[PDB]
Amino acid sequence: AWPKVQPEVNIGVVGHVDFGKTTLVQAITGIWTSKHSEELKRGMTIKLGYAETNIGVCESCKKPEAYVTEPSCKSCGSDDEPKFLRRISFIDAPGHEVLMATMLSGAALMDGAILVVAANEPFPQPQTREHFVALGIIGVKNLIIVQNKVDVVSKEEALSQYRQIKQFTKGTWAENVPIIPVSALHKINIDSLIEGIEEYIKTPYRDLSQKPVMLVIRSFDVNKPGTQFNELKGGVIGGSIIQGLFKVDQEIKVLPGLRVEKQGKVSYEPIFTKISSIRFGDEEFKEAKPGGLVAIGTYLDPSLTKADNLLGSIITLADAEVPVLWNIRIKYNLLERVVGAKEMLKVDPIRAKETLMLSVGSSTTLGIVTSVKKDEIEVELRRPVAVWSNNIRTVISRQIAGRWRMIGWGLVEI
Ligand SMILES: Nc1nc2c(ncn2[C@@H]2O[C@H](COP(=O)(O)OP(=O)(O)CP(=O)(O)O)[C@@H](O)[C@H]2O)c(=O)[nH]1
Ligand SMILES: [Mg+2]
Ligand code: NA
Ligand code: NA
Repeated sequence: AWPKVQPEVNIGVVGHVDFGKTTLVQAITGIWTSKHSEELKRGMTIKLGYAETNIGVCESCKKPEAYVTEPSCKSCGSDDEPKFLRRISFIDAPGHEVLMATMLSGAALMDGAILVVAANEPFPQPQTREHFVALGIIGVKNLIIVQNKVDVVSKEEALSQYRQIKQFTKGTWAENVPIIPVSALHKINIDSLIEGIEEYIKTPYRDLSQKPVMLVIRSFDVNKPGTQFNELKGGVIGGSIIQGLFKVDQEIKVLPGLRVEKQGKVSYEPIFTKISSIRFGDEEFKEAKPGGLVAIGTYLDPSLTKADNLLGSIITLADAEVPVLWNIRIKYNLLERVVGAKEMLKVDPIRAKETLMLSVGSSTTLGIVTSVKKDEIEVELRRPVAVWSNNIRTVISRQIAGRWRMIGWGLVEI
């Protein structure tokens, strides 16, 4: 039989709106990531979606057909059980420009990524570029480019686009990134994509000597309505472990924590709690490691976790020393152009007193520029940000024409 383990690697699925990301994830895993009513109604990804699958290989069969997502080699004639390779999971990003920030949060959780371009659309589009550049900046460079919807066009049209993609990636970090043509909707050439995932998105080395840190993107509760108000199950916090590992019954804290109001005034206090359960999808475990999206059950009052209240938080061991900053210094670099914009546009230099948006881990925060130099800015934050390490990248956005657009990036200096 195949073992029941947690996913050991996270793969982002990103790209311009409507190019078929969620359908691609479904073609691979059998799962439709959209769980919210607004998503189903509007036919769009809004919150980060998630899906897992085992990956295995039929050792006596021919590739790529030998790659399977279930323990059966029948499809290639063998009666032998396929060799289990690993369990993987997908972080399904929204393509809509207005949801760029969400993509950025998701990118903090990715070990690698798939960029979806549509074969029946002109390359390249605004969020094709924006997501590409974001991936580069954040360091998600184990990339596969998927040419989706090939069922819609002839082979020569798809090839013409392929040439365009090669031209675009040339002279960049992605020059040798593979391009794999599929039909997500009708499930064509999906096995070449599995093969490509095994070849180009290896499970990263996980440094065990690192303190446990989890980035939070979800929070909620498994409390069915009508449940007795003093028999309620504790709050659940969802996210991804980016370093170290967590274990059931560990004492943890949520940083910055909860918003405290004294009269008018607003401060933040760390939320201390204990891990009551660890869950990956539908399976329970005794420990949680990087790779996958984990649901950490706690003893917290459900009202503290309801409706993704803790999005952007981090979780650490109770006694970890973690700076929670209302002011930050960033060693920065601006893009030449606002890549996410429909019309070509130059990036204006940072100006004192202007409001910027900062993506740090899974958090998104507005701040006012208090100092500008050539290589560094200092920012006064509207809400504090937990900074768990010395080498954390931030992505910098500016509001242009009422739209938050990525304009640069930097290192948060402590
Ligand atoms: N012909 C064809 N249509 C496809 C293919 N993949 C997806 N589509 C269609 O494109 C539309 C959008 O699919 P969806 O998977 O929601 O794309 P998405 O990129 O996740 C949308 P969002 O960016 O808002 O998250 C759907 O009508 C879907 O059936 C394909 O391989 N071929
Ligand atoms: Mg989608
Ligand atoms: Na599967
Ligand atoms: Na301050």
